[PDB]
Amino acid sequence: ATVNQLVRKPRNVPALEACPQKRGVCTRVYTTTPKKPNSALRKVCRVRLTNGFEVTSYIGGEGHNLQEHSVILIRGGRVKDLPGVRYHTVRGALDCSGVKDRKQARSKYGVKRP
Amino acid sequence: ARYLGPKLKLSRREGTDLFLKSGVRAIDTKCKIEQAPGQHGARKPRLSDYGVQLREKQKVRRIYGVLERQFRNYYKEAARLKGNTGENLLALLEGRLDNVVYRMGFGATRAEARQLVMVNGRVVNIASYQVSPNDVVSIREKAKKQSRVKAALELAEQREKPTWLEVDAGKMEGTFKRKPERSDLSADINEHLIVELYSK
Amino acid sequence: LQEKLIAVNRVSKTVKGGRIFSFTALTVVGDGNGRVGFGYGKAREVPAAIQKAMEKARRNMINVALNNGTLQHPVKGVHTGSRVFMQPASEGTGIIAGGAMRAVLEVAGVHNVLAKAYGSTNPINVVRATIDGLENMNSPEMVAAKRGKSVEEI
Amino acid sequence: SMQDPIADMLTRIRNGQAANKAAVTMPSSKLKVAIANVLKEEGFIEDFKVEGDTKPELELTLKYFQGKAVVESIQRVSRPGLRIYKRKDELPKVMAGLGIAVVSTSKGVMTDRAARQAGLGGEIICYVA
Amino acid sequence: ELDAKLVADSITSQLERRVMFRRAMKRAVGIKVEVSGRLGGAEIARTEWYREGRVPLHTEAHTTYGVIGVKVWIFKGEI
RNA sequence: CCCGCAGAAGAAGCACCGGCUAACUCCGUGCCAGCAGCCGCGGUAAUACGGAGGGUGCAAGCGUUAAUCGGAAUUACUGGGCGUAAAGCGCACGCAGGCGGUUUGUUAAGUCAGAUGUGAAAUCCCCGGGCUCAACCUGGGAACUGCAUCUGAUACUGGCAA
RNA sequence: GUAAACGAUGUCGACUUGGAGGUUGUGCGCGUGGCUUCCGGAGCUAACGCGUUAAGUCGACCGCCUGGGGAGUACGGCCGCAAGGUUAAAACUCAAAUGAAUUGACGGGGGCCCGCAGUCGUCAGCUCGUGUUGUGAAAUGUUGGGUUAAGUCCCGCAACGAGCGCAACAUGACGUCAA
Ligand SMILES: CN(C)[C@@H]1C(O)=C(C(N)=O)C(=O)[C@@]2(O)C(O)=C3C(=O)c4c(O)cccc4[C@@](C)(O)[C@H]3C[C@@H]12
Ligand SMILES: [K+]
Ligand SMILES: [K+]
Ligand SMILES: [K+]
Ligand SMILES: [K+]
Ligand SMILES: [K+]
Ligand SMILES: [K+]
Ligand SMILES: [K+]
Ligand SMILES: [Mg+2]
Ligand SMILES: [Mg+2]
Ligand SMILES: [Mg+2]
Ligand SMILES: [Mg+2]
Ligand SMILES: [Mg+2]
Ligand SMILES: [Mg+2]
Ligand SMILES: [Mg+2]
Ligand SMILES: [Mg+2]
Ligand SMILES: [Mg+2]
Ligand SMILES: [Mg+2]
Ligand SMILES: [Mg+2]
Ligand SMILES: [Mg+2]
Ligand SMILES: [Mg+2]
Ligand SMILES: [Mg+2]
Ligand SMILES: [Mg+2]
Ligand SMILES: [Mg+2]
Ligand SMILES: [Mg+2]
Ligand SMILES: [Mg+2]
Ligand SMILES: [Mg+2]
Ligand SMILES: [Mg+2]
Ligand SMILES: [Mg+2]
Ligand SMILES: [Mg+2]
Ligand SMILES: [Mg+2]
Ligand SMILES: [Mg+2]
Ligand SMILES: [Mg+2]
Ligand SMILES: [Mg+2]
Ligand SMILES: [Mg+2]
Ligand SMILES: [Mg+2]
Repeated sequence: ATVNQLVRKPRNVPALEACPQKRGVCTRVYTTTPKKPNSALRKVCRVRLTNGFEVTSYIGGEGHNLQEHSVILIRGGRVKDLPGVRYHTVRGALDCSGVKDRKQARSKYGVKRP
Repeated sequence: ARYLGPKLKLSRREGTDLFLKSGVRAIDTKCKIEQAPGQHGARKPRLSDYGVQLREKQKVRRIYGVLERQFRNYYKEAARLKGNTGENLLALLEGRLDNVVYRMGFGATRAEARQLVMVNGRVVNIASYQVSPNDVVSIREKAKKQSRVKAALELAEQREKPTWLEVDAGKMEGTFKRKPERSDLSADINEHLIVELYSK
Repeated sequence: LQEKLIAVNRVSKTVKGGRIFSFTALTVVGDGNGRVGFGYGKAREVPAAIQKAMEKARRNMINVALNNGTLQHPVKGVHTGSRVFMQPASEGTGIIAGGAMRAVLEVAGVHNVLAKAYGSTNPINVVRATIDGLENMNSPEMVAAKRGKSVEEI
Repeated sequence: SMQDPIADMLTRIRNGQAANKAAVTMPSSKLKVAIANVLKEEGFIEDFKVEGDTKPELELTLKYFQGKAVVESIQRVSRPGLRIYKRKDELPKVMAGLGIAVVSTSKGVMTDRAARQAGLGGEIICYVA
Repeated sequence: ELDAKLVADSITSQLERRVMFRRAMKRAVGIKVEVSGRLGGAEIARTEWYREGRVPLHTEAHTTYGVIGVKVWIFKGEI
């Protein structure tokens, strides 16, 4: 572009609303299949946030305690093999329990020190 | 805020004597200086360019017991100061007072010397104090009945005592006369690797 | 001569039976005093490829007119998609360059330099760009010579 | 149309050197002669001469050292589409001082070194090395 | 060091003593040497070989990972 | 802040260890359970999942998430492109606009030089000083790249005249 | 009012080795203009290629691009009798999409040959060293003119040699099918 042209004319987590976490209520809790090449029953949940956005959130770790009308804290973080799953649930915050019988990376799964 | 762990492993991981032991007996008799620590110790893979730069930085740190936050602040100071950054960095570490208590021979180790923690006749209990040219460093009178300081000086009397300082007997004092040049220190530290690592 | 291995890459050609894997090795050699060459070797095994690269590097060395282990002036080098910039630096700066440029500059005997690789950072072309940059760098004497002046006049 | 005679002069030199021409000729002007004088005095060209009166032609004798052309690079800086002026303190160094910048000052066309010693800024005509 | 049986035994016993198979094979190397099996304790078993000079043919290490076969050909002149 | 008392006594965790990236083994599981920043890992010998042993990095913190700049020359003024990768209007005429061959004179708008005024203090930076050190506090300087005015220069650009 | 409206190459000007044509003027076989086609040098280019009709070296001004999709779509405006054109987004979704070139394989592509037309197959192949070419994957050698049952042999050739096969004295090359 020429100088004269430039003179004339110069040169993933939206539901958080630039907050580190948002609280929400589980409107559905289910499993879903990952895309190829993966195979599992991945534990997700639809969540209506305190700002009115409804989003799918991932429930990480081995075994969870969430129903419909469970109150959870979500954070950012997509799940690569579930298209349109852009958030993770924080384990050991609010209703969502710590992962049972974890001993490594305990602080990532809300598990108090044995 | 202190490494209070097994000390020989550091020299083993670095694969060189870091002068971290008292010297009641030989380093070879104490540990395997050839071998890196742990179950996979006799193994020695290729180390990356990053890995080399890291191990040089961790060498210069682990001698003095300076943790990363404080070491980073020395780098920043060395880069700020006029002239050669790598030389400025070593000069700053050599300028520390807690080297001096050990180096003059009052502690058997720097860890001991640090447990024991006067400059220009004023008490200073700070390991990180930068001692200046023409400053007299010295010991108190109240703790000259400790057997530690007696033993430590006999350990110190077998080493090559430093060649820009003046340790004395009895009243137990010495002048930081000048800052050391790079010629004074070991041609073994490749301090350009530390400069490069923090430039990254 | 100091010798440095910059990159090893597994390459492949297809045949009736399947794939034939082989290795390539990019190396630089230098005297640490303004002499540097690169070599590129290919073989079915990694150590053979490196040996071929090092032999090539030793015979294809060029001379660089250094100044105190830094450059004479800012230089640009280009090869294929790789465009490199290198600038003289003060003592104690070190080699502020990426790995491919760093290996070249180190064996050449450049201790102090500020560099940046633009465009493709493909090692094979970055090394050629770097050596291209160094070999066309002018000293004050040759500038004085070509212009028909004294060095103090330059 | 022809809108930068100085860029044209620089290009004639650049292309002449690349083609191993002994000399290059062009339509003369007072500013071209002033620049040619600087190139001669700094030893980039061997000689120049103006011939004519109504339509004067400037001839520049190019110089080669060891086969290679002596003008290794020559680039227009200030140009009709974007004029470039520098104060005395901000005068450019070409090739860390080994090249020249030609500067039009209120005391005539001269090198950056001569401008800096005279305490003058001006228009940066071109870089030569 | 030359006798084909001793060199075959030298390879197999070295593979039992955790010598890298290419080191044993290249040291053995008219000669050809093939070694085939779970080499380096690979899950995929592979064959490898090295020749030097002429081997005109027309003219077992009991490791932890399982059986690794070794074969040696030496052409030490005609007749 | 100092002196005295008692006794190692009252005081170490967090993340990570497939590559990128510093750090590897065994056991459990068997495309499941699960991991994942990106590529990917898991279908019976998994350094990638979970535990353990060992190790690496940080340390009264350590991780995670959010957010900004960087790397990104990936909006390119410095500093990029457009035959085929994204990119030349289907072609032309043409107002505004941008640009303008060559000589002399003049002007002094641009430009350049100097001076003066201003550009709060703090902050940043430099040399010092003070708290045992540090953070922090602080003396003087430098800087504030700017703006305005006045006095000059006249090569180049512009205006005017020929 | 749109086309692969294409040279997929904006307009104007200057400069920078050659060769062979076409077409159309003009001066004395030899010049000198205009337009145009093919090859190629430096240089340029990711490569393919471009190469004085530049994609080279520069200057002036304009138009346009900013991952693949969603989409040249929606909404709004303007234009149109209509068909529609023109201006022109977003949410959302993926970690690619793409260009050129390389080795194979494949073609209801071409040429030239062969066979009663464990395995492929006793098919005549398969490779390496060094050198050279290419930024590189790679290439060359091994292709080509002949000839042979045969990479058999001869002759040429940026290749020079060598190995395993062929042959010679049943013999199954490197490999393929997780057979
Ligand atoms: C704010 N600004 C003026 C925006 C703009 O710059 C536009 C552009 N093409 O550049 C619009 O189209 C913009 O002006 C514009 O018109 C927009 C829209 O029409 C819509 C509609 O109609 C429906 C959903 C979303 C949009 C939207 C987000 O694309 C709007 C963006 C507008
Ligand atoms: K999978
Ligand atoms: K630009
Ligand atoms: K004027
Ligand atoms: K090519
Ligand atoms: K236009
Ligand atoms: K998108
Ligand atoms: K070859
Ligand atoms: Mg702290
Ligand atoms: Mg080459
Ligand atoms: Mg790129
Ligand atoms: Mg590692
Ligand atoms: Mg297992
Ligand atoms: Mg971020
Ligand atoms: Mg940027
Ligand atoms: Mg681009
Ligand atoms: Mg296309
Ligand atoms: Mg296109
Ligand atoms: Mg067009
Ligand atoms: Mg027009
Ligand atoms: Mg003009
Ligand atoms: Mg003025
Ligand atoms: Mg201020
Ligand atoms: Mg004028
Ligand atoms: Mg169209
Ligand atoms: Mg047409
Ligand atoms: Mg056509
Ligand atoms: Mg088009
Ligand atoms: Mg026509
Ligand atoms: Mg051509
Ligand atoms: Mg439409
Ligand atoms: Mg419309
Ligand atoms: Mg073949
Ligand atoms: Mg043969
Ligand atoms: Mg031949
Ligand atoms: Mg036979």
